[PDB]
Amino acid sequence: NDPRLRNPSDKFIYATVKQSSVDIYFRRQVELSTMYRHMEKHNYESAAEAIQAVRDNKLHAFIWDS
Amino acid sequence: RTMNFTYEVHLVADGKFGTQERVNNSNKKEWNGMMGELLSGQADMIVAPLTINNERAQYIEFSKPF
Amino acid sequence: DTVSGLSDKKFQRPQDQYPPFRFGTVPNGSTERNIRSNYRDMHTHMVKFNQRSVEDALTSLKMGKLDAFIYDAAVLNYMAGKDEGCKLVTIGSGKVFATTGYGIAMQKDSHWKRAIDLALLQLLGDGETQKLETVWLSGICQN
Ligand SMILES: *[C@@H]1O[C@H](CO)[C@@H](O[C@@H]2O[C@H](CO)[C@@H](O)[C@H](O)[C@H]2NC(C)=O)[C@H](O)[C@H]1NC(C)=O
Ligand SMILES: *[C@@H]1O[C@H](CO)[C@@H](O)[C@H](O)[C@H]1NC(C)=O
Ligand SMILES: *[C@@H]1O[C@H](CO)[C@@H](O)[C@H](O)[C@H]1NC(C)=O
Ligand SMILES: N[C@@H](CCC(=O)O)C(=O)O
Repeated sequence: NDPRLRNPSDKFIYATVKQSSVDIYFRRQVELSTMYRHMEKHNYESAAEAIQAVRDNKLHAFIWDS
Repeated sequence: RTMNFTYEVHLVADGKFGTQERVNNSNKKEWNGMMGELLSGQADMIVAPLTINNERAQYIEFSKPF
Repeated sequence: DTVSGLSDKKFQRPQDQYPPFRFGTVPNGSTERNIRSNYRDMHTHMVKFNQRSVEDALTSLKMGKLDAFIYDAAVLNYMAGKDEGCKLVTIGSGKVFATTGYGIAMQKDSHWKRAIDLALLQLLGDGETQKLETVWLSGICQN
């Protein structure tokens, strides 16, 4: 619910894993259409490579299971 | 051990959990990942961190959450 | 955080030290059957402190007649939330033991099961359950 995540921009980039539960969750939300629209540009193949990209300062925020 | 059955474990082909998506050169949506392999018949059971959600519960039967 | 664990030696061994630990639970429930089937010594000691009327157990804890109460996590979090003395669960997140959930009982092999399961999953997906949590199970000193 943070305004940065509600107002997508190049400043704060966020992504998930392609073809996962988070993709379905954001695609099925009418209120979060822009969320999925921004997400679609930067999804990752796997969780491990997404974590590696986040640690190496290539991706800002990574949404995944707790 | 508890249910008295033998098993053969294999990994998913494309490294994705699976969401139904429109198949190329067609208009219908088809499943992929472990979802697609379970529905098609290549796999008989998914033992993996698969998130329970409404979209998957329509085609797949979910056990009690572990 | 005097205990720090359900399987602690204080509970598994009531007579390990100090005079007997005064911990009990409301009988005829899932917790009592779980304790009976798992920890025989726990259950045999708990028979002495057969509490009732969880509000009364809470007030007995406040007065000092009891030092530990074993019960359901969903109701214990709410009871801690609306507490003037702000009683605390053993571990920061309570370290929920034997994690299960609240369900809608049905007759065996019924018809409504699939539709109600899908409807509940839809409600969880659309965030209505989170709204109900915020509007019904909020606490004062829970944050
Ligand atoms: C688990 O399954 C195996 C195989 O289905 C059972 O082994 C059979 O046991 C019966 C009698 O109990 C024998 O007549 C068969 O010849 C056995 N088959 C094999 C391949 O060993 C086993 O008994 C089952 N475990 C149980 C029922 O506890
Ligand atoms: C996939 O669909 C595109 C049309 O979007 C088509 O040009 C292409 O030939 C199709 N590929 C296959 C393998 O059918
Ligand atoms: C629990 O069950 C016992 C035996 O049936 C009964 O005596 C006792 O009153 C019950 N406790 C309740 C209902 O709180
Ligand atoms: N939810 C519990 C009630 C509380 C308890 O007795 O643990 C049950 O239905 O068994």
